[PDB]
Amino acid sequence: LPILLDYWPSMFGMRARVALREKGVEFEYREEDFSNKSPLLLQSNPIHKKIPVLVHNGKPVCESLNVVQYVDEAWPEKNPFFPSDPYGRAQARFWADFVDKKFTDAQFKVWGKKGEEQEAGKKEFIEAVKILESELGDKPYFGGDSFGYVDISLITFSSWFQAYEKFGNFSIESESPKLIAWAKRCMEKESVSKSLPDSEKIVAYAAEYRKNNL
Amino acid sequence: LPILLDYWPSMFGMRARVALREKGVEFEYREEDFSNKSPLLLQSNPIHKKIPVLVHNGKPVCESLNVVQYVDEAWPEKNPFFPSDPYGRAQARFWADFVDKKFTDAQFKVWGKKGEEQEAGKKEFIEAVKILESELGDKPYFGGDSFGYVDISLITFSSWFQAYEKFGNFSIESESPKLIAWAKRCMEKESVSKSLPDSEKIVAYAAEYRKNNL
Amino acid sequence: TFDMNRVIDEFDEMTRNAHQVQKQTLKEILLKNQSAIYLQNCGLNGNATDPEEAFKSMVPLVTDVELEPYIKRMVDGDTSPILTGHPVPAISLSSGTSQGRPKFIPFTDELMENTLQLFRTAFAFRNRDFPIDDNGKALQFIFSSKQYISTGGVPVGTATTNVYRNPNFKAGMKSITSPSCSPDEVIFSPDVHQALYCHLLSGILFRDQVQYVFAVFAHGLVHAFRTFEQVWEEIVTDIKDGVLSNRITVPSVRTAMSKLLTPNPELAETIRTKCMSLSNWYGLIPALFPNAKYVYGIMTGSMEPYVPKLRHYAGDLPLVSHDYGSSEGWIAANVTPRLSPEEATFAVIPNLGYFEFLPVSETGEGEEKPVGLTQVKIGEEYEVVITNYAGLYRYRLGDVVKVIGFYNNTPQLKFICRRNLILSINIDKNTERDLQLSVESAAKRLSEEKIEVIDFSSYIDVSTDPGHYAIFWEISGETNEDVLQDCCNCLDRAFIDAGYVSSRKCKTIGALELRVVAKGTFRKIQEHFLGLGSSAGQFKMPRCVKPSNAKVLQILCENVVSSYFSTAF
Ligand SMILES: N[C@@H](CCC(=O)N[C@@H](CS)C(=O)NCC(=O)O)C(=O)O
Ligand SMILES: N[C@@H](CCC(=O)N[C@@H](CS)C(=O)NCC(=O)O)C(=O)O
Ligand SMILES: CC/C=C\C[C@H]1C(=O)CC[C@@H]1CC(=O)O
Ligand SMILES: CC[C@H](C)[C@H](N)C(=O)O
Ligand SMILES: [Mg+2]
Repeated sequence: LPILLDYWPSMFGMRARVALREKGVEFEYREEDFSNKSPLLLQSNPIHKKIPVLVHNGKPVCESLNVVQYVDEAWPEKNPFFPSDPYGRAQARFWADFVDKKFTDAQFKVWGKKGEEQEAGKKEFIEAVKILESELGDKPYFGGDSFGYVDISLITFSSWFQAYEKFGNFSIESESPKLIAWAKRCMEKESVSKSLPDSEKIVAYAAEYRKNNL
Repeated sequence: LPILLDYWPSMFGMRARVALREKGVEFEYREEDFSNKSPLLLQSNPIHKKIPVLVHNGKPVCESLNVVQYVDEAWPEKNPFFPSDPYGRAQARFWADFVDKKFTDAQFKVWGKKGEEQEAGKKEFIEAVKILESELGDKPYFGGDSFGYVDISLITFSSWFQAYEKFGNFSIESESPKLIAWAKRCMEKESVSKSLPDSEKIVAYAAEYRKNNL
Repeated sequence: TFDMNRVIDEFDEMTRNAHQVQKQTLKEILLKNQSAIYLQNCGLNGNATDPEEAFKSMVPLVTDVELEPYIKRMVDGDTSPILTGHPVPAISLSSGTSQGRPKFIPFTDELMENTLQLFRTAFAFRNRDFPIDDNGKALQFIFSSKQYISTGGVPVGTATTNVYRNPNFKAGMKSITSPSCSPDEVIFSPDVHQALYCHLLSGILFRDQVQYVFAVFAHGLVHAFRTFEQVWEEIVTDIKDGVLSNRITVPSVRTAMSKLLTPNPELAETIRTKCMSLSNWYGLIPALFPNAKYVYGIMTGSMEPYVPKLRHYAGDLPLVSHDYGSSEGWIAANVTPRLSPEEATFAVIPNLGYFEFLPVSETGEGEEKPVGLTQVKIGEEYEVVITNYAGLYRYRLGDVVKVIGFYNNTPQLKFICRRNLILSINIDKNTERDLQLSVESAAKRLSEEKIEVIDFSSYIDVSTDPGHYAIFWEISGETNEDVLQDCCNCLDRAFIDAGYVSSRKCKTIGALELRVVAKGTFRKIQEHFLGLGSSAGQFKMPRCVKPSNAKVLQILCENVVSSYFSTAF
């Protein structure tokens, strides 16, 4: 049986969880007090000490995009997140890489900081949700014709939408509607329906760390 | 013929170049005026506007890691980059992602900064250097039995070893003959023979980058 | 951090984990070294559910000649990852000769990891059997005094140089061995023979708290003790007035010793009164350190003739035998050190690498496939093949071992070998009769001074233009520059063939360089050789070294007491 080291508000861990549930695998989850990281976990990544971690056949699998790639490669017979063509794989990877740059930083900036930092982050995330809007264009799922790589990669950011909407007192829906819309669309997959914990709580985590750093 | 949207000093573009050449394809190298970016570039990757970007059959593949993977899959018939096993491809992936995140940022500090960032930058350079060397056990290449994905990811940095050699006021070889030398072995193959611009040119323009902004 | 009880229980756990550890060892080895070129030829990519089976079914067993080109490639100006991987920090040479030609093998920090753990392991077992004072010391006739760079600019050499110059050696060995008597400088002193005398001296200077005598060989101890019988008048005199003898002339060590010297009259009287008592040196080893409870050496194989004189030296002191293995791939640890020299059995450690044994039971030699570690039947003799991080994959070292027992879940190994005897025409000649001839004729100049030459080796450098052959000498004692210059010239004069003359007389190869080394260097060579993990067939040592020789290679340089090109020419 596969074992996953996961964090309840971890979009990254959620990347892993959504992926594994997505293909068709029964597995075990273990929550981490990052204050005291696990012996199996410290063993997995002694330095980063960062999740999500999937262990198969005695080998710890690390990094989010890496973990999802690991998901496709681990059981290559039933559900593929990638298209048949090489270029398609490249487009998806390009976009997921897009998900991890100014985007993670952007949300990180809106829920994370305030004032001078906050607006910069706000325009950055609105701009990002918009370019995202442009590449989406029409597709049910970006990774391909069906649920894909990227879908798993950035769907997970949707639960935090509540947090971003309230902390920056925004409403990302009117400027760019199809993103949030598609997000709860993807909520339908059994992959993210159970793996991801509730938004009020995540937002609450957002309330708590904001409470400490003022 | 494939169009490579590349930059003369950019390491990653060098990765793209070394990859296409290593496999066995004939492609066209395009330099760029960032001051005056080509219509092809601006259309190919409008938001980022960064290289590498390979246009193949009318399909553009940005990012060096993405492009090396692409060279690998579109054309995987002779000198395969990745190992056959998924966990192996995984190791190449994890390590390539590795040169590209912490290492890249730190060397960025070693040639582009001053004061504390410089000292911190050199330290991280050594600490990092031992780790990659440490995982190596004793492996001639990294990605596969011959030239590999992780190998492709870090080789272009061979050019930058001379710069780090003087500018970083360090010896990557006296403390770790292993890495730079690994690069020297990798300098016998034609791919790195002509891909990486002269060590001296890279170092001088690097100093120049230091001259242009304060 | 050192403890005996936990370290032994993890050993009991590990040894019991012999199959699991040997296979996992294979896994880390392959995974760490997936990229190796031989492997690409071999068709291996790792993982799979037949990794061990694929291991034994896809790649052929290598020999030193086949090894030599690639390793040669790693050392000669092309820093190149090969049959191992990353350019190795240092390189090794094994006993016998590769077609008579020199042999080059890889080194890595893992050698230190295994070395440290093995000495911790063994010291725990030995101190278990042989307890020592926390505040005492150890008489270690150890040396790693020569540092040099090979032609490619990559350091090439001995297990000892790397083991004692490694940044981790002092820290790693501080807790688990008794504090060295000798200053690290004397250990690394530019004059090893002067350092042997000094080592005897240092070794002799705090004996009240000594736990044991050390040399890696019974014959090593024999050298130190016969040498002891070769210099104590001088010793007492040097130490007595506080002024060291004129015999030692290197400044770092002399300055160091003079730091610890003063005139003290009485001690002479004492030392002098006791050592007279020995009826001719019967068991003086207990006498000089009255409280060591043992003598540490490798007293089997090529040393069986030497243990009695060591016993002759040791007297009634128990003889403890060293664990087996080298940087080439360590093999076994002596769980039972208190055993007699004639019965010494050492326990293999599982993660040092993955080994296989080739049987001899048909006639001589026979054709049976290599079989698993414990698969080896008790009482029969098997040659040893090893796969490790030492860069050596599935290689025939050609030496036979006998298994006599089992410790827990692991086998116990005994040796009766001498030399690994498969020899072919050597190229580092200058016919060996002529090399020996050269040493013999020239050394006569050194034979005028009441000292006979002991051992020697030679080298060829393709770096220098014109390249100069370098001959080295192990001798009985110190002498000035003029005679050795004559000796170099004499070695030149000695190789009588028409060829050596055409060249050197012409100019195409430079004047033979006599880099007179110091005594015990060959002794170190022997000491790392018999100790290597394989079998006792490891002593027909190489006469001349080309780019491909390494174990004599770190030893040749820093400690060149005298380095001179021929006055002639
Ligand atoms: N690139 C990583 C980053 C994951 C990450 O940021 N994890 C956070 C959870 S909030 C963490 O482990 N923090 C632990 C720490 O700061 O040491 C991934 O996506 O796997
Ligand atoms: N992580 C990216 C790096 C892309 C990147 O940041 N490129 C830089 C230089 S290599 C760039 O295009 N800068 C634009 C500029 O200098 O104006 C990759 O793997 O290619
Ligand atoms: C594990 C320590 C490394 C070398 C240990 C050496 C010594 O200095 C005593 C024995 C040993 C020689 C041998 O075991 O091959
Ligand atoms: C500690 C060093 C040991 C003895 C090694 N086998 C050598 O002689 O170089
Ligand atoms: Mg030696």
